[PDB]
Amino acid sequence: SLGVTQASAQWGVKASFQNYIRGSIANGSWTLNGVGFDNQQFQFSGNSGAVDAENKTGSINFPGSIHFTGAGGILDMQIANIEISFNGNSGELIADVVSSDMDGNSTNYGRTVVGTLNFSALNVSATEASGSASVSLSSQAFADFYTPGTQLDPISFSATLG
Amino acid sequence: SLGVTQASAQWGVKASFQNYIRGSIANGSWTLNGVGFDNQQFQFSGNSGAVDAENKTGSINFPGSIHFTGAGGILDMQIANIEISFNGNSGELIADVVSSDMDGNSTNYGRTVVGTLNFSALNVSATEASGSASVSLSQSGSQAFADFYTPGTQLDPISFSATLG
Repeated sequence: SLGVTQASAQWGVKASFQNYIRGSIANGSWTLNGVGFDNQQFQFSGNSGAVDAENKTGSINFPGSIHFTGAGGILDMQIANIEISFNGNSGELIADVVSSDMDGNSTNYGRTVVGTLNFSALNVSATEASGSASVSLSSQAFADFYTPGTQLDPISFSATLG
Repeated sequence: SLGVTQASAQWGVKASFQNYIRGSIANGSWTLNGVGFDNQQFQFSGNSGAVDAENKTGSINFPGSIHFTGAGGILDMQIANIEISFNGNSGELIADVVSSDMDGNSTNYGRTVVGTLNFSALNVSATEASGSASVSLSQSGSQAFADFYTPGTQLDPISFSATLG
């Protein structure tokens, strides 16, 4: 039986963090009202909004609510009455936000910008409007060596006009 | 300005909830005592252990500790004094573990088997022992992470090299 003179070892962390991040959403609870889910995306239907075709600006509003409680109780958030606001190829996703805190207290923030929109596609005619975007949470590159990278959160819409 | 006759939208939502949690890890805090970090991996250093080169069994000891606290203090975990044991192509990753639950309660699990090891490379001679293994969460390891992840969950892989005397 031989003694160890010198030894080294190497062990990562980003896969455990990924497990924690994915686990928190997957083991969580959802309550949906007036909203669907398909193709890994929540699904909205509306009949409301205004679109400026000249400046290519508009707002499309949708009824319906989503209430999420993360695994354990860590994140607890309701999002309702989403609005997609666009001005050219940039925009905002706005909604009624309610969130609960450490010890069960629920705070209503009213209309809140959920996130900012980067449009890869945006079309507006006299009869239709549509777009495709990424939702960015409104630099953490220093954490890239131990934190898994962010995931694209897609958003898209089509509207008939009148 | 034209009215909206009807409209549809699609929105992932789940990615943004994951990105929110990712932001709390990124804004967390690390305390490293006698452990380095490079190539996205914690770096352990030791001068302690024993290896039976005939039977290819061994135990390699490493001092030092790692402590993480996510922003908000909900994720809170400390691992110290890790030990890699092997027998054949199998083995155990052992460590002193302290962890918090969701409610801020700290629990000292003491010295426990964090995961079982399955070696993809394990070379042993009279002068050196080295190896690389995947890490599967044990049952006692699963309790020590406040039952976040089911037993058998894959952690990051681990590798080591040791000179013998």
